[PDB]
Amino acid sequence: MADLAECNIKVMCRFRPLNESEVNRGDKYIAKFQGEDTVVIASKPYAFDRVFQSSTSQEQVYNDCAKKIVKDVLEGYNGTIFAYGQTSSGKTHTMEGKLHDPEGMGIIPRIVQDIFNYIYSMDENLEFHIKVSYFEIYLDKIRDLLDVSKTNLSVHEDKNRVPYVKGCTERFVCSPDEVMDTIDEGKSNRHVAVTNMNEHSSRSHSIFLINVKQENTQTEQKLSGKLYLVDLAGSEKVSKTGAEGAVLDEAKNINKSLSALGNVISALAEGSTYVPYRDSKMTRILQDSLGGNCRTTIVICCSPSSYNESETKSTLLFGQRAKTIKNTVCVNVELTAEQWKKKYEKEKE
Repeated sequence: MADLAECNIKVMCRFRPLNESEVNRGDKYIAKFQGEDTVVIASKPYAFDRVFQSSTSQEQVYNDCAKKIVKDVLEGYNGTIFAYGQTSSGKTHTMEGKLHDPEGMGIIPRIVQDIFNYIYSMDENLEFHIKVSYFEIYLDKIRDLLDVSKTNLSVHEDKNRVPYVKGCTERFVCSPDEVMDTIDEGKSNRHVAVTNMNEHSSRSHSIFLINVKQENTQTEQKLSGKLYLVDLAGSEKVSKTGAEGAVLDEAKNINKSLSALGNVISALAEGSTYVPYRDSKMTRILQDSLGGNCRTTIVICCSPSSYNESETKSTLLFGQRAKTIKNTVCVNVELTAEQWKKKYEKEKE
């Protein structure tokens, strides 16, 4: 529980609903509360130590988030970020956090620019080296397509107990434009596409690692570790089932990894005496990376729709899956005689 130590960042959740489109369709959404620290959620069990809503104001949450992940890189061994959401929230715009124009940019742009800012302000004595790698995982292949060849990643317990970039995909990258291209031009093309709003995200999650060092030649010979941003996607098999094969991996690989990951985060935070692994692909690769040996940030984004209520529930379900169903009743204590909200601001008496 420290900036340079294992920390859940109080499970940050940003569920920004989509207006205009939903309004035109006449679809309602579930959201009654403010967007700061602690908020009020429907009578069903909820747990958000730290949560933001439309009040996020973009810059207020992104600025804070970037600092939290950057700081663990400087002092903490590694920096890991988890992000779960659905195409409804907008994977490209919301979860990816890619702003078409700088101004309260999201997580991805901040990593590229915020970190680079330090690089530009680098000292002559200090030596900086930046390398990036991208990996893709599907149940059917189980191998990363980034290398252009079917291969499996391997981790060695001898020196760092961390996964090694197989295929030498960690090619040196210095310019920000070069890393930008890998994010969309190479990553998207290599990733398997499926008929859906989100070709890659809707069928599988995406994980990539960034190797950056702020080491100095004489004293800080070795400093910093790796930065990670994971896009968790794939709703429960419920509802849709005709897909069969398409839903098979979503209900199997994604579901299994999702549950195991929840166990890894929850069990470690609670202080469980058992070592995590569950023979899961995601748990094994991030066993030591997310084994409590470094600070991590949790990101939860989901847009609640009228008919997408189940997805909203799944948003909280992340860490709450087992504790979300108990004899617990939640009511709004701060209720007042004054009307909470109105259709139009204008009021006549």
